Amino acid sequence: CQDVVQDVPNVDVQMLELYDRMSFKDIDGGVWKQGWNIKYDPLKYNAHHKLKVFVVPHSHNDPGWIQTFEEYYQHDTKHILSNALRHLHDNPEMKFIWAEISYFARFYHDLGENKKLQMKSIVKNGQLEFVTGGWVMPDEANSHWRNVLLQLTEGQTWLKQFMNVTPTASWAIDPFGHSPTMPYILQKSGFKNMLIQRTHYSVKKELAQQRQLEFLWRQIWDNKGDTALFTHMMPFYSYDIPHTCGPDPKVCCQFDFKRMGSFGLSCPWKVPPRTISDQNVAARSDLLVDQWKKKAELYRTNVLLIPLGDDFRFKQNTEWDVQRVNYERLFEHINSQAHFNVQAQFGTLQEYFDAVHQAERAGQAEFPTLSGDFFTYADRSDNYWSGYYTSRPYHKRMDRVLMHYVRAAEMLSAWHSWDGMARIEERLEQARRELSLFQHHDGITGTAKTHVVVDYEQRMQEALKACQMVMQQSVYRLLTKPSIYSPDFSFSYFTLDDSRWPGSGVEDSRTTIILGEDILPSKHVVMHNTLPHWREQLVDFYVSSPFVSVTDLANNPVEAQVSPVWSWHHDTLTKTIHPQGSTTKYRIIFKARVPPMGLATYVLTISDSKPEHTSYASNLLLRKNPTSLPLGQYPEDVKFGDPREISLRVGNGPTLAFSEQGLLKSIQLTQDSPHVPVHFKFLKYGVRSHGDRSGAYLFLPNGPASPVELGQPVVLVTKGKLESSVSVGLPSVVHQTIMRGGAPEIRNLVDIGSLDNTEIVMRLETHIDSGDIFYTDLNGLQFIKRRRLDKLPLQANYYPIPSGMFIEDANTRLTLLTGQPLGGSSLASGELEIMQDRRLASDDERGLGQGVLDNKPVLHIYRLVLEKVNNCVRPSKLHPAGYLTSAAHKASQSLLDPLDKFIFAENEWIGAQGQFGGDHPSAREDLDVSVMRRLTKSSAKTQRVGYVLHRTNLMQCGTPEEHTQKLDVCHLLPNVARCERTTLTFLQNLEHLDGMVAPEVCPMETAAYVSSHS
Ligand SMILES: C[C@H]1N[C@H](CN[C@@H](CO)c2ccccc2)[C@@H](O)[C@H]1O
Ligand SMILES: *[C@@H]1O[C@H](CO)[C@@H](O)[C@H](O)[C@H]1NC(C)=O
Ligand SMILES: [Zn+2]
Repeated sequence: CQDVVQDVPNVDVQMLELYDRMSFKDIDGGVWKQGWNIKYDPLKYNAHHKLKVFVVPHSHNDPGWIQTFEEYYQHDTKHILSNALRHLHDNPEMKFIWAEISYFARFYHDLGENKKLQMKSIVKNGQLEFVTGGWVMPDEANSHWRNVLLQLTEGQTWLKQFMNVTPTASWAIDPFGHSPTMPYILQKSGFKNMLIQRTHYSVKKELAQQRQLEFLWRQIWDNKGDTALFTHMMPFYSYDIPHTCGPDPKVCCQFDFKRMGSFGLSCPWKVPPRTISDQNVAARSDLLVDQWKKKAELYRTNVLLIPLGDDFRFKQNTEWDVQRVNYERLFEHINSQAHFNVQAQFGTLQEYFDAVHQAERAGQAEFPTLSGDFFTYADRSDNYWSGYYTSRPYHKRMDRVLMHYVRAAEMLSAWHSWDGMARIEERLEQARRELSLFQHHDGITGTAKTHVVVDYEQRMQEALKACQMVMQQSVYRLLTKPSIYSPDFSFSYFTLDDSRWPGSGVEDSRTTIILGEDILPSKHVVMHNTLPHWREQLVDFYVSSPFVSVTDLANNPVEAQVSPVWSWHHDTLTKTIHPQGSTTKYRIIFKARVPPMGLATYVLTISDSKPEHTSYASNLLLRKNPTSLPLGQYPEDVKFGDPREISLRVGNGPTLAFSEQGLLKSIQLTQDSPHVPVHFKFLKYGVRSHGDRSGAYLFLPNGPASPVELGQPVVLVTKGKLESSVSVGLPSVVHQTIMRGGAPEIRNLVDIGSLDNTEIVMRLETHIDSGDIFYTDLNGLQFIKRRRLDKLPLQANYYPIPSGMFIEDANTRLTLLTGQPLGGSSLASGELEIMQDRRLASDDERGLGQGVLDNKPVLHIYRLVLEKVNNCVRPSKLHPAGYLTSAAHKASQSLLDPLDKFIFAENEWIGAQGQFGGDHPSAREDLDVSVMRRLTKSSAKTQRVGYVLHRTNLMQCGTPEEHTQKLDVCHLLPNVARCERTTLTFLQNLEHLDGMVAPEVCPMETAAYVSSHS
């Protein structure tokens, strides 16, 4: 295994180093506004060395943006695809590329058999070629790597089944900035080439000057280069026709034949296209070939890529004709005029890359190596696209909840083969497709119109209901004696209980377990653990009495804590934000212990008085002018007091001190250690009154943030043996710090209300001497080093925080893990900050046509980990990566993949069992089974089950941490007959495994295996 910590890779371009050296001046470069006047030697190309030009027709189809997916399919995409089939069938030399498989599958299934056969023929003969082949062209900033793989697999599995092809070239022309997580996943899924477009205009200028726009993109920790993927970066401002034929858009626009008038389009540079004739073909070819030779100067081979397309193009039959016939006249002239030394033709993306590598093998070019990312993107001036790292935060959090429910539903139902009548495959396919659709670059990014955001929410709600159904039918089958098991596949045997989604204060969705001497004395509950190691975690349920005790299924008592159910209200009469307690529902909390990828059953029983093994929390309400707070049967009366500083400690854990406003002030790790200053603060950013305005994509603050005026907020303190917390009602945010014995959990109920043109940020202030360095993650896969640059504006120093961020000095580290992707930065030494929500009245000129005024309450969750790191073996100063400690990685897993909770729905569960999975191996803490999925239906003689195994890399800081068991996924199901290593999409077998044993992977590696069973 390669050492991902101690060896700094040697690459030609390292993006953090490039950023430190570049000036980023925005000067007028001439007709190529952000470049320079390109010059070329006409003698470079000649009879023995011609320029080969591939014009590649394409149509960018967004799966929702200004219209919903179905509205665009009906108004535009079904006509584009129907006319592509007719035109390619009738014109054998015409070509076309297609990226979004969600639309293609929606079209194909509605076609008659004759047309399905015609479509398969133009794919088999190479005229219509699929690029990437994912369900969508995903966002690369907020998306989790697990969902980028899920949508890639959904589209490529459909393509293999119905079109018999698997793309090896990727096309990503519209995501707002680019992530190395893409070549990581693509290279492990059979790809050989990829293309990107939206990178900072200063970066395109710098790389073009050095002819470094084509490069071997490897991971930042990869010393050997085995992760490398050939990448082509487009050079200009847009992927549209005016910015794809060459450097001068006033010239290129004249070669977009849809812009002469009858289609309602024109050229903003004021010179229109003109129909090619025998009297003007020579002068038009002279202008076009000059643009092509200028573009060719920016690259190393004699093969040139010329995309020809735009949004929802190639719709009308007349449009197909106007572009094809005019280009065919240009090619016939150009290719017959020897003085140009050019051979031009329509081509596909794979054809371009195959010709580039033929040139490389002929020794005509060598390519540079590169590592790093391409965030944060700016397309012009100071217009940095960091706003979408936060826009529509409710749906960003919903993405992570659904991510976990799809994993748990596929894993729980994979253990058995299911009758078709159970509709398991049907519900899982719907769930995978709705979550895959939301990975689109106007979905999770929060950049679609209001009614489109509603469509994505409705689709994800249906996906959550599908997951719940599959999960609860699976738990009933896994924990019921086989000869008693009697399923009704439409029945609800268990209901899921989720404490953090939609969350307290967002939706009253949780069911109370109703017990009573005159109705039901007890209730079974079951916990599932999707991770491959034994896990303990506190769990809570709402119950109708405080006198409840817990037992495991051997009837052993389990220690429990009961607390009140508190809800916060904006009292429009007293003009205060304060908590009200329930006098009939209570929370019971206890530690559940669950096997690796397994289930554990517990029982809740009522008694007439306080049970021996259940304790009750105390509650203290701090505010001036208090009024009584009755709690029905709860045995401890609420106490009151004026605001004051307070300190709390649960278990042997850290001791936390809070200000009289209920915000963290310091953390003391041990009995003896110092009280380290760690302060939470809420602030607000505004919008500029003149110039460009912030919107769904852009963050254009009117200066540094100003503190939110807090007034004298109401603070609630609950102190218990197993769990304690401090909660405070601040303007727009109910802020809560929860302690269970380790790093605290932070929850913010954020309601920006009617505060227009405001962005609310949560900042941490410390005295850690971090200087200008901080770390953020990429897609929940890896941590990359960031350097704050004062030569760039505040918004350029904002980066995506898809799952975590940290700052450190020689001795101390502060890590903030998140349960949802948000935007953030470190704007000064010792600080971390992350945006909570943003409400904007204006549109930001990127096509959305509205502001963001549809905010709704959202419950954000986090873990805050303060640690000493002086003993950890860390990368050297020049290494571009960082790595988490064991405690920080487990804290991230507690947020993204918590235990699942099920409440038995009827009065008596006949045949109930106590545990499932006690014999599953408990794997080392850095290893995860990211995906477990049965790949065959019940009628297959040979069953197949696929697994994706990921190992992260944790710092060695002196903790022995030993004895774990080897995890061989191929022997998790009985009667294994074969074990194969496959691509990550499970579509190609790469290795037949000896002894049917699947080896574990190396740190930072991801592998896929399929076991076959007789
Ligand atoms: C974020 C947005 N980027 C693309 C914008 N496309 C351009 C035309 O090339 C456009 C289309 C419509 C209005 C303004 C600008 C869209 O595909 C969408 O995903
Ligand atoms: C699918 O493609 C393969 C390419 O290896 C070909 O050999 C096979 O016959 C194809 N099957 C069809 C035509 O469905
Ligand atoms: Zn788009």
